[PDB]
Amino acid sequence: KKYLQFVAALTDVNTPDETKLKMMQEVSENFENVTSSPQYSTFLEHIIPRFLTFLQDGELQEKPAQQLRKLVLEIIHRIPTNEHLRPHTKNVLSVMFRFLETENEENVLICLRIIIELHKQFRPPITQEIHHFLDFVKQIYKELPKVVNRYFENTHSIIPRGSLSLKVLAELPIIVVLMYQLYKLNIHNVVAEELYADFIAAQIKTLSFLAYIIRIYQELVTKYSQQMVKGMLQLLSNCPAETAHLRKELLIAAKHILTTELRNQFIPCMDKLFDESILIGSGYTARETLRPLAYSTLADLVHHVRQHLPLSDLSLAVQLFAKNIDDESLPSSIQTMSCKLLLNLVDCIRSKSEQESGNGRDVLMRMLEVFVLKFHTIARYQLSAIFKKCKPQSDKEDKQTFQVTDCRSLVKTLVCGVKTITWGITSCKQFIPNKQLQPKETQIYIKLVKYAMQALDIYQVQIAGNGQTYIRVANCQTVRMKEEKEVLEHFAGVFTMMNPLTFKEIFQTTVPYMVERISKNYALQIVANSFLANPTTSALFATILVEYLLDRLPEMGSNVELSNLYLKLFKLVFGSVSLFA
Amino acid sequence: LFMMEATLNDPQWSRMFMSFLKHKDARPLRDVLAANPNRFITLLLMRLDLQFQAIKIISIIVKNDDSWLASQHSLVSQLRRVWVSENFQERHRKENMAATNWKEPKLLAYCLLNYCKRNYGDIELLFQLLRAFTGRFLCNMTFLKEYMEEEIPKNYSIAQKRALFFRFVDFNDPNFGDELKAKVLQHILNPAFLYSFEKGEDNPESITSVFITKVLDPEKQADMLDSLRIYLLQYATLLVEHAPHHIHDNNKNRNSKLRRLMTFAWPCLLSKACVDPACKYSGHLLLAHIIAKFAIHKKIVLQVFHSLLKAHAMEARAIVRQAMAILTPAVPARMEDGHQMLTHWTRKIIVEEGHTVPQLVHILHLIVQHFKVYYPVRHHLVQHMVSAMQRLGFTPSVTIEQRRLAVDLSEVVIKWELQRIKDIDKQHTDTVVNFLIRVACQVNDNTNTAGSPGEVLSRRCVNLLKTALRPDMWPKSELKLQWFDKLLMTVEQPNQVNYGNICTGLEVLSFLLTVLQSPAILSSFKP
Repeated sequence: KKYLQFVAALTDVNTPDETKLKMMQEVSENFENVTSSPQYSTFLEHIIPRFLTFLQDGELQEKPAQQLRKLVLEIIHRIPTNEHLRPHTKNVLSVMFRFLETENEENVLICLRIIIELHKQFRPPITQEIHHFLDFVKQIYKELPKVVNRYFENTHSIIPRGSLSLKVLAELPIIVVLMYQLYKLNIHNVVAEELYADFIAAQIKTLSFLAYIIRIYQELVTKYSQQMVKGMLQLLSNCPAETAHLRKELLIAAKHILTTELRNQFIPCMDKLFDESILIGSGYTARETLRPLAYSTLADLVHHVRQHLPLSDLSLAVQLFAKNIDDESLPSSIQTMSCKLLLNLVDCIRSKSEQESGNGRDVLMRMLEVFVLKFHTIARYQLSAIFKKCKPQSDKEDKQTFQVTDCRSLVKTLVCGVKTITWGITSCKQFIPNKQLQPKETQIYIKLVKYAMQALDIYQVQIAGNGQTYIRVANCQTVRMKEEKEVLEHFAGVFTMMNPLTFKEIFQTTVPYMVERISKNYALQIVANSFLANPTTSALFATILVEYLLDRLPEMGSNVELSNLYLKLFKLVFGSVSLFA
Repeated sequence: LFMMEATLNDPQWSRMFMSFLKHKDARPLRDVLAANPNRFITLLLMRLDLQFQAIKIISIIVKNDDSWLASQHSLVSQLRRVWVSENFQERHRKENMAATNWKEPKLLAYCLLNYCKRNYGDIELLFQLLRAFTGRFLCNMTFLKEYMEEEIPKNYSIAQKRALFFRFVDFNDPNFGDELKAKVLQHILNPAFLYSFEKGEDNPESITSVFITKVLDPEKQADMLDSLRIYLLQYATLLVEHAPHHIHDNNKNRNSKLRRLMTFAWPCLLSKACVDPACKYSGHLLLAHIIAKFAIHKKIVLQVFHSLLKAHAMEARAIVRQAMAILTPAVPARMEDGHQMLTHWTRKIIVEEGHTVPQLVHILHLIVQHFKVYYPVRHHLVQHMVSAMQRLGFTPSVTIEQRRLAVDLSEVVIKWELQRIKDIDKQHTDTVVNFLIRVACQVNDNTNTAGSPGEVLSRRCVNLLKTALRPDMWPKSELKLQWFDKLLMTVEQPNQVNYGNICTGLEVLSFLLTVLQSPAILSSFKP
């Protein structure tokens, strides 16, 4: 019935307003109702002449032209098959070329949508008309400068559609030389700059253009246009902050460009690399939820290119990063990535300290300060957060488990970074090997050990087979799955390498807290074992421990816990004496 | 001997004096300083380090005393002065690579908080936000944030909530003298509402004042609101939600159609303006909350529903999901005479999606999936979602969204059939079962051979299949002979012999149980 119903309703101009909408409803019903093979192709063969005669007439308008374009968009939505796709191609590419880059309606948008949905069939012989479309693309891209240069202070959605259409139409077919012409267009790209909303629309047109220029992350091309990409990066900083989705897509396109070696080496020499995590790569005052992606991109960039940055660049980079390392609103994953970046950059700063009279000691100490501050903050808050929900004597809990794991990895990354930093300040600024630390960094290290002996307590929480967290026992004499053994071994290594008579003061001041935490956390006993096993540091630590325990001997008769702790400590002391007689 | 500027500027003697005053037996040393607060005034102004030294000593004194607060008005008159001074902010922000005096802000904020917690100074308490969320943050955030989050909404407004809110509103005048935009004016909305909610579970004049004082686009100047708009919308939402109910709201909201909340939210979220998704969707949520409790207007609820459905394009997930959770049960209850009407409007907006807008379709599918309980009476609308799931599962769902959404949408119809039988299009249900059979044994290959997630969802899909056969929908299920053959015959090709066949074996075992219930399948085991 659909056939004879849609055919009998044939009406050109006798009823322009509502008859076309009724036929649109009828064809929508036809599309929602299944059609058989005998009622499949003839429908389209009849629709095509109808679409032709309806587009022949009626080229901010709200006239029957609108419902005509809507009927066309529905015929597009059909997507029945491909056999009858040839004349529709001609009609579409004929209606595409005219009345573009002007105050035209969305007719061209649905036109590019059907063009995209059309080339999926891989039609060889239609490459000539799409080649003419690419010639029109050449025209409009070269015309863009004049367009923005004619509209001054005294729509705009066609370029993104055309760009994404050309992208999806150049990705599927055989690789041809037309992409090199599109590259030459990227050389002629526009780089200069409610009507302000239209200018921002032009900015996002340029952003979509760049998104198409992402091809720089593909087969190599002759890149002799650094000035154009620099101007585009400037426009990016000039882009609006209210649009979150477009800014996110732009940051993605940027990080994709920065994901190749031949493009990274040209970034640091641009504006002295001052355009880092300062409020350029993120919304100025609108939104900062996409901050993780920008921070990860910047971290990867600075990591790949750290070997070519002077003192000022790395100093201000650390200044900008230490600010976000402490941000509680960011997920702990970003904090771990920033700690990794800092501990990987510490070695580069140390190696570069030979130049420009050094000046690295100050920055290294100032970032060791933020490292110990993060240690203290996590030992103060993360430990409490987990202890306030432990199930003694054993969904949001699934995510709390992942958070606990992120904290368990954060403590390890912090320990490793602190070790690498201790290796740093003791090997730069002339320089004298094993220089005695000054009182400032000595007290900083005292507080560092005092706060890290607590952060290491995160390894006393376990995950059960039902999802609920479980608090570990006080003492079980196990291996702890080997996860934390290396962590506290590196924690001890941090101190095994420093000056002997500074170790002496640090541990003479912190030995009571050490035994206290060991009694409250038996896993820390290996720290003393590592101190006693490392040469050049076992004698001092053993002497301090015995001098502290000889006065606390009567305390072994009161309770059994501290008595056993002191017994194990004396056993370790005797083992060390046997090893370092 | 230590307070001599010549010796007080030296780092060595200054550190020595700090360590001495920090000692436990420094009681008499602290008293001689508490007896002369004017001394610090001469230091709290190249000799700029004396400011930091004085701020450090004051912090030690405050920490060791905890009561020398009411006698230091003349001191805080200069301590707060440097806190709010733009010179301090700039000097400490511009260059902070390796600059000394790094802990000055933390101690300054600490002593300011210690002073303001003994006497309730509104201007000082609100100016404290200069480093609570905005400004500079190096260990300075949490110490004050946790206080304002837990201690403030515990005993602060136990007696004068209304007067305190009026003072915080009158703060606009002194605030505009030094801070004109969200950077402070937006943060002041948090300290008040933690208590407003803690005690929201009493202040009528404040409800009337907030509406008229903060007229739509306050001061008739929309250009200055960037983030304050979102927090004001959240204020209005949680206000119409908990603290003032109809009893207190209807008194002044009778003029909703006027400059009141309704016009404060509707024109911005309706028009294409306010491209910022946050403010637009927060206004949508405010309208949803208003509709949920009162304001039964001339069918504008359907307009809001449509604007929400068509607008959740890319990243509106959280806010639109909350707005639907708050509004989805409101429209049908208050549209009894238009149940069929709203359902047909939903169908319309669904069929007008011929572009298929993959992300929009996924968002709509998730929306209709969350509310399983509100579409049992519209079985007519199952064909569209079933046909959409069929094509969703066929796409290369390397991403997490498509096929997981498809399998949970299949679980949706499973539960629908469960509640229908134990209080449907037969061919489409058979196709749904065949799809659950196919997708269940197809996701096993999406993940690598081993050492990766993706198997728990396959197991839960197998459980869904096991459970879907207990209802009386099993008799017409079709055997996927060709799919099973192709997948398990892969073993003939030693490449790609992953456990996918093992899940296919478990599914063949489930169908073996089915034939154990109905031996008719014996004739269908030929393949």
